[PDB]
Amino acid sequence: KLFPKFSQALAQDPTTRRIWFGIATAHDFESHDGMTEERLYQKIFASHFGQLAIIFLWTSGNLFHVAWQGNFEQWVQDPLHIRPIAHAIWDPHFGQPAVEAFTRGGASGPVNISTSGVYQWWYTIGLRTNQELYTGSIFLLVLAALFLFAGWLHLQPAFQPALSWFKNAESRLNHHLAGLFGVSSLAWTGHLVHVAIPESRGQHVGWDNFLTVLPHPAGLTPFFTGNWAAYAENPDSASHVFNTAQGSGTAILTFLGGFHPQTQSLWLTDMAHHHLAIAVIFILAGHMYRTIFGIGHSMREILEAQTPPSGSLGAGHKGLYDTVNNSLHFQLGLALASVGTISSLVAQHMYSLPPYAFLAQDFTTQAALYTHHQYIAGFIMCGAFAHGAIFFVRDYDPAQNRGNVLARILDHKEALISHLSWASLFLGFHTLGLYVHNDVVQAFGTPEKQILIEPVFAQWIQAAHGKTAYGFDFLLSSATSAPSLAGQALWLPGWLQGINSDANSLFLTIGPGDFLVHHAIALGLHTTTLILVKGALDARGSKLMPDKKDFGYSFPCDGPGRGGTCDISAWDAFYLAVFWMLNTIGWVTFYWHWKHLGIWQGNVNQFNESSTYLMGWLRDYLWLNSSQLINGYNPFGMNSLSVWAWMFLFGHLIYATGFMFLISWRGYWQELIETLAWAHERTPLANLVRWRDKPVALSIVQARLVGLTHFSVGYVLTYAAFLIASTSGKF
Amino acid sequence: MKDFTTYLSTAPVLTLLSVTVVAGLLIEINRFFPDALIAAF
Amino acid sequence: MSAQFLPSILVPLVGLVFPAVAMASMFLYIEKEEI
Amino acid sequence: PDVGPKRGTQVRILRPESYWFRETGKVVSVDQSGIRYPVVVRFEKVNYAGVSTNNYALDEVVAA
Amino acid sequence: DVAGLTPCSESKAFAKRKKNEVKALNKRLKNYEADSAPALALKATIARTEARFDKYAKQGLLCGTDGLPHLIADPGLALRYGHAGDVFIPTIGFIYFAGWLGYAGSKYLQAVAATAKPIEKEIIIDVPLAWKLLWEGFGWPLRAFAEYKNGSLMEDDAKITVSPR
Amino acid sequence: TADFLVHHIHAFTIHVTVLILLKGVLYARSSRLIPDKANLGFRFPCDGPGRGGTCQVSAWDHVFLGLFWMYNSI
Amino acid sequence: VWAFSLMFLFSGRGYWQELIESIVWAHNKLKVAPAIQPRALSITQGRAVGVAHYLLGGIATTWSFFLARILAVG
Amino acid sequence: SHTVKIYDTCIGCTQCVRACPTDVLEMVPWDGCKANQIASAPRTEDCVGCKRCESACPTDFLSVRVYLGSETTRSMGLAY
Amino acid sequence: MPIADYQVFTALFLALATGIFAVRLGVALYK
Amino acid sequence: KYGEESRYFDLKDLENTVGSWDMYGQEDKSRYNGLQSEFFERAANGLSRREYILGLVAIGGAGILAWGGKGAADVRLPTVGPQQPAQVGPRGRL
Ligand code: CLA
Ligand code: CLA
Ligand code: CLA
Ligand code: CLA
Ligand code: CLA
Ligand code: CLA
Ligand SMILES: CC1=C(/C=C/C(C)=C/C=CC(/C)=C/C=C/C=C(C)/C=C/C=C(C)/C=C/C2=C(C)CCCC2(C)C)C(C)(C)CCC1
Ligand code: SF4
Ligand code: SF4
Ligand code: SF4
Repeated sequence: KLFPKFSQALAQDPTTRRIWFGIATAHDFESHDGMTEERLYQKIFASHFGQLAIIFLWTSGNLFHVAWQGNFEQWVQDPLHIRPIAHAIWDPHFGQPAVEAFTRGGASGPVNISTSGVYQWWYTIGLRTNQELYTGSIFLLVLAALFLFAGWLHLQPAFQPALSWFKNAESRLNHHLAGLFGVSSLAWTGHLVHVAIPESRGQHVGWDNFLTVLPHPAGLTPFFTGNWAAYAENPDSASHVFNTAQGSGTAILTFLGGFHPQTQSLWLTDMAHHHLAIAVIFILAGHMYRTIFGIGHSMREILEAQTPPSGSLGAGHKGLYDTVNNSLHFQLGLALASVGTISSLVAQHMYSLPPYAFLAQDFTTQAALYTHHQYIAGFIMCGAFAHGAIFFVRDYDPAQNRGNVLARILDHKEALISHLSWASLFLGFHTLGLYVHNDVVQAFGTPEKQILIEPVFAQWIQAAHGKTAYGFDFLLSSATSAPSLAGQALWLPGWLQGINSDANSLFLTIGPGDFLVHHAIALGLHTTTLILVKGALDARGSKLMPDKKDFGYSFPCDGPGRGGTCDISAWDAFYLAVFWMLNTIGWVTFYWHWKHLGIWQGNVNQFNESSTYLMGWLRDYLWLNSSQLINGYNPFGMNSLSVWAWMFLFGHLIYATGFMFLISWRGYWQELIETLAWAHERTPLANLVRWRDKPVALSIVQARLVGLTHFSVGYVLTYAAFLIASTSGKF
Repeated sequence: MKDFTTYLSTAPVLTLLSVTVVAGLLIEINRFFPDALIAAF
Repeated sequence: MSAQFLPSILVPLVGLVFPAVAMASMFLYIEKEEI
Repeated sequence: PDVGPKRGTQVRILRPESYWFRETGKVVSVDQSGIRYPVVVRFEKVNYAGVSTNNYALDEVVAA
Repeated sequence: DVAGLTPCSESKAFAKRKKNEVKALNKRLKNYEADSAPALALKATIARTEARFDKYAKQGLLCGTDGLPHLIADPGLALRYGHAGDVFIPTIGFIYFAGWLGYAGSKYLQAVAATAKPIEKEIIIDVPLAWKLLWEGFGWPLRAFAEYKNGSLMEDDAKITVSPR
Repeated sequence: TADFLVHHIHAFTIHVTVLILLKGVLYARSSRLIPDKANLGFRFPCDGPGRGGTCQVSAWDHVFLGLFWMYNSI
Repeated sequence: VWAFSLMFLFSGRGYWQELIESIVWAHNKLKVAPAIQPRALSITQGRAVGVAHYLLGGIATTWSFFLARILAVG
Repeated sequence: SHTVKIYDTCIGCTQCVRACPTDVLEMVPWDGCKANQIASAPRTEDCVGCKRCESACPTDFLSVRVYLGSETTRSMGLAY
Repeated sequence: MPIADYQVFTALFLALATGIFAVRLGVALYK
Repeated sequence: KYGEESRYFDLKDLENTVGSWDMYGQEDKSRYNGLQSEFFERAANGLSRREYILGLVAIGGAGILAWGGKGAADVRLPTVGPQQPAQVGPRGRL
């Protein structure tokens, strides 16, 4: 009974809880016995190395499985008539019909059809054979081993970095902006110019011959002479065929804009040019902060100088540099917020602007990627706000931030929470009212009485980008406008050709249904933010619990006194916000999937007419697209969709199981377990066997965590199964 | 009589009577002026 | 796929041998009294 | 003579801990002994525990 | 035309929708007598449907590709193209009535707050006072603006209780 | 076979509902966790977060859970 | 309604009490705070509301489904 | 083993002592209140964490606070 | 040109070495 | 316990006041035949050590791998058997 090596108090627990809490608090290094700041930072650094090695191993495994049991080589020849293979299937429980049903893409046996889009990405970056994939997997394997050795090395006393080294924010930002971001982008540009671009033109360029192949006919001379325009002489023709030399070109840094007519994706030359410009800008930005060369900036002085007069912002940003550098939770919250927003941006840009060849034609992959990134973004956003609350309850110092932006924003937290609640109430009241009004008028057979508000603002913005479907004739919609003439011979031709076409997702047509669903999304975001912000601002204390900060970030409650204090900690606020985040992401993914489902089948009228009322959402989307999924296996037989049907029921079961931990609380189970213990201690033969840990019911916080985990797992599994089965059984 | 009028002035009685009056007024407005999608003045 | 026999050996090793060994070791370690 | 405000005088609470922080109450009585919180203040706003009276120090109340 | 929308008067889908609804009603009517109660009810429904469609087409509403009326929620855009009665005028009407009810409630609460027993006045409403305040709430815009410019419509932040941060 | 399966499902649900209601009735007065549960009354939220947690320990809470199980069974 | 019940079944009284505190501050800022101090529903009342809404929603859903199906094919 | 603390805001009403179900608090002489007595927690090892003492404290804020910490066989209320 | 059996064996051996490095890092982190 | 009357507590016999009874245990060394007992204790001679008994369990682990690489194919498991034709898919795919 001493497993929690990091917690002596937990080791003394004689119940099973000791094991439970021994695993849920293993990564909270700040709360471990005999923990200092230097050891904390060093442990985090080594953990980062381990995580990097894990990521490298995961990528290497994906590459190895695609090169060993996939059909990448066959898919290259026919990227539109062959389903990518993820990996093989070796399940002893499979029956003969199951083994025969899972054999698809010309495989020797049962396999899994890929849905992550790695085939399109690897095909777009220049990979063509299985040997290249195997080489990449081996290289990533060696890289992972190298990172593991680095993590072990930096844990030794001779290579242990000091705490001050971790606080050197200027040096770290300089190296990350100029090297981690700029140099990496420049190297990617080099790869695209040397491999991706030549490979897309039917010319193979590998390690064995990249030194004898010219990326451009006029090698390096125009670059050093300044005649950079010579690198965009003749781009790929509009009738170019990917992976071949018909209608090719010699340019390597173009800016046509739009999509490739055959692959329906962005031009490789455009992406190379983008990465080159990004690398230059990032390197320049990296040469900003002061290190040891007498030049640069001091973030502390910049923050102390950002104090507007008249005292509108109080002391301004005085002491913020130390508030961010000293607190790890503040940095983690900022990083999580930024990463989540970038994940959402990635999801929103990969479907409207496909970057990989033959990716827009893969309806299953596009939907899966969008949903995956949106769910990841939601979880990361919840984590960002949770860590912000942790910062307020564990690293915030009122004396060090007296009068700055933090103290002032905390001084009027009531106004913030009140306005968030008002916005949420308004959005909910009106969105639900309009939807119910439309449902009632639809039921009574009077669709003409529907309240269909035209999204004139979004349509106006779309017209500003070149869409002429709304008759606005604004900026890019007018050929004689200044912005239209400025880029007339640059990127506007392709951009307009792609935005005015209904065959792609570049700014889709919107109507009243989009208006209502967008307001529903605004509702979800506002309520989730309200819960998270209320929990972070009230983490230190409220009127019901003035000394909440003395009890930590997470605790069961404060007893039934003072009327009751159930779910009063900041952890509980994050817990309640996870449900809202799941609901918001569900609404977003439902909207995206239904709109694209109607677009792929050439029937936008279905969504344009059935999305204005909830019955259309439940009947024309959920019930209509669930026929093939629930038919994966039936008393007549089974097909390749049986795995998705089983996963569908599996998710439903996990979700319902979580409902138990969510509704039932600790009290009933404690008495039940006591009765069970009495039964075991009085049953003959079984008396010879004793328990090492006293069985007890799950903790209140532990129960909430288990219920939330079950709810989230069931939610994700159910939607993933439905999404893949619905978009895969049709296309 | 005073106690009866005081009981009629309680929150539940007044709430139900007010809701009934508002609902009746709205129902008659829709009965005499039906299908009012916009404010056509 | 090359070496078709490998999955038939690796799948039971990762799903039957490795989990049993890991669970036994973890159970023996979380109840050692003196680690 | 007597320390603190006289009985029946409106005072404002200065203790952020108190449920009636920044709120006014009536001084019921003031103890004339070396007591940490001798000012008894009654309120018309019951707290979460249903209490309407509390004890405060001489520096935790402001007249009017 | 505002955002590629066609007026319901010249919309073919709108006319087809009206024709289909009337056709369904007549099909249901064919299974009854000529002067029976169900026949009269169905005829009344048909008349109401025709009147509704005619009014929507005459009011100048905009119809989309689906043939259903669409509302323009944007000042200027709705004012210059004659669609102010879609959201603008209803917004003004709502704001007025909502402010009327809110101001009446605020005045009643502030008036009974000075009574020796306000909680009872809250559970047992004063009908005459509530009626007078409801009538006075019709001039809520003027009263609210006067109170705002007077400074009596707000409470000092130093007099409102707040959490211990 | 389907009738056999559904009948056993019915028996299982009825048994669980009976277990919840009977447990609440039998432990409404006292229990090993709370020896003076009768003093707290019949309808109380809990007995604080001590002893790991006493949430929904009263008889009223047992009825509250029995309602859900009865709904499932019916 | 059924889904609505979940709000009252997975939540606690402390969160709603603090949210009500902020809303009360907003009301006090405009001199429209009521004397009958708004308080969050008690733990027992929260459970009762959640169970009542859960059963009402589920039973009404089954009622509508059963009646529509039997009246359309019966 | 929870942490029970008593603050000088106590008025010596002895309600928390009477509400304790495991006899953890007691009244000792004091001179900071009119009652001339303060509450104390000499037997915190027997505290279960029911927080009944806090529900009985009439001072605002509470004069007696319980901070749940390491769980033991007694604090968990286990009879087996 | 599908990958041969020897390539799979070499990859598995390299993975074994990587796993050894990983377990060493884990042991160092435990300390 | 000295329960000669109504006293169920005794410090001098605290062992009996806590219910520490075997209830069903009975010591008896006359039962298993000597010839059969010797055979079994002889068969399980060195198998009484943790390392050695775990070795027997390790054999089961080898049998698991042996089944996958040989036993599964000998029982004609569907996963180790062959496959017949295939399908095209929803649209013009594979
Ligand atoms: C040029 C010098 C240099 C470089 C290259 C790095 C590089 C790195 N450092 Mg380091 N560091 C440096 C100098 C440098 N550092 C100095 C001087 C100091 C002392 C002041 C530090 C102190 C330091 C600390 C304390 C830590 C690091 C860490 C890291 C790693 C960051 C985590 C990661 O791998 O994500 C990779 C990040 C990127 C690739 C850039 C992100 C770009 C965006 C967000 C992604 C989107 C781009 C694109 C769209 C993706 C498409 C790809 C898709 C097709 C798959 C990373 C490899 C962390 C670590 O993990 O430890 C191992 C860490 O803890 N550094
Ligand atoms: C860079 C990302 C990152 C990092 C470094 C951290 C780091 C940390 N977090 Mg944090 N967090 C993050 C993101 C991150 N978080 C995100 C995205 C969320 C939103 C979900 C959260 C929400 C969160 C909360 C609420 C809390 C922390 C806490 C902590 C601290 C302790 C964590 C711990 O105890 O480990 C323990 C690790 C675990 C217990 C693993 C959890 C088990 C998972 C959830 C179950 C997964 C099951 C699996 C999916 C099932 C598969 C299905 C299949 C079987 C069918 C720690 C410093 C805690 C803290 O700060 O203490 C005060 C705390 O309470 N985090
Ligand atoms: C379908 C289920 C459901 C519904 C409808 C809601 C609704 C709401 N939640 Mg909630 N929530 C839910 C599930 C749900 N939640 C779940 C499962 C969880 C996890 C436990 C949460 C956790 C949660 C938190 C933590 C918070 C909310 C908040 C809110 C409110 C946000 C304000 C708003 O949107 O205005 C719109 C209002 C509505 C949509 C309610 C409908 C209005 C009704 C229908 C009108 C009444 C008409 C009629 C007279 C009905 C009476 C009939 C009767 C007399 C017989 C809102 C009332 C936040 C809040 O309180 O905001 C301030 C808040 O902080 N929720
Ligand atoms: C015709 C059907 C209809 C119905 C049934 C409702 C019903 C409702 N509306 Mg609504 N509304 C409608 C049409 C409708 N509205 C239209 C056509 C518009 C124009 C777009 C609005 C704009 C609107 C707004 C801006 C708000 C509502 C709000 C509300 C809710 C409370 C309203 C109220 O007066 O409470 C009782 C009254 C009070 C408690 C005090 C008075 C509060 C009012 C709203 C303030 C008016 C004066 C103020 C200075 C106006 C400035 C607002 C500012 C944002 C510019 C309620 C459920 C409110 C809400 O959503 O709650 C969060 C809200 O603020 N509605
Ligand atoms: C679908 C969700 C779900 C599930 C699966 C359960 C399951 C269970 N509940 Mg429960 N309950 C739920 C929802 C759920 N509940 C909700 C929402 C509430 C709130 C009202 C409650 C409230 C509640 C109460 C109050 C009680 C229960 C009780 C029980 C247990 C009864 C014993 C039994 O059924 O035997 C067997 C278990 C099952 C049939 C569950 C499925 C297990 C499968 C069939 C076995 C699979 C084996 C596994 C896959 C192999 C291992 C694989 C490896 C990877 C681990 C049982 C485990 C009662 C109890 O404690 O037991 C007496 C009890 O009193 N529940
Ligand atoms: C994280 C990446 C990853 C993942 C998720 C998988 C997943 C899978 N592999 Mg695979 N593998 C990987 C990497 C990965 N592999 C790498 C890099 C190699 C090159 C050596 C291989 C070589 C390989 C072979 C030869 C075979 C599989 C097979 C399989 C399947 C059955 C698992 C098994 O028993 O084989 C065992 C897997 C190994 C012996 C090597 C995997 C070692 C990885 C890198 C460990 C990663 C641990 C992770 C980072 C830490 C997470 C913590 C977790 C352990 C709790 C399964 C779907 C079998 C199959 O094809 O099924 C039909 C099969 O025979 N893999
Ligand atoms: C609580 C807390 C925390 C956390 C927080 C968070 C989580 C935040 C966030 C947030 C977010 C999540 C945000 C976002 C954002 C965004 C923005 C701010 C933007 C913008 C804009 C602009 C400026 C743009 C412009 C443009 C361009 C550029 C071009 C095109 C057009 C347009 C207009 C689009 C911390 C720790 C820190 C502190 C303490 C506590
Ligand atoms: S019901 Fe549970 S969470 Fe709520 S106050 Fe009681 S012990 Fe705490
Ligand atoms: S929490 Fe319970 S056991 Fe502990 S001191 Fe308070 S009343 Fe006594
Ligand atoms: S209940 Fe509070 S005031 Fe009364 S004796 Fe205990 S600590 Fe002091």
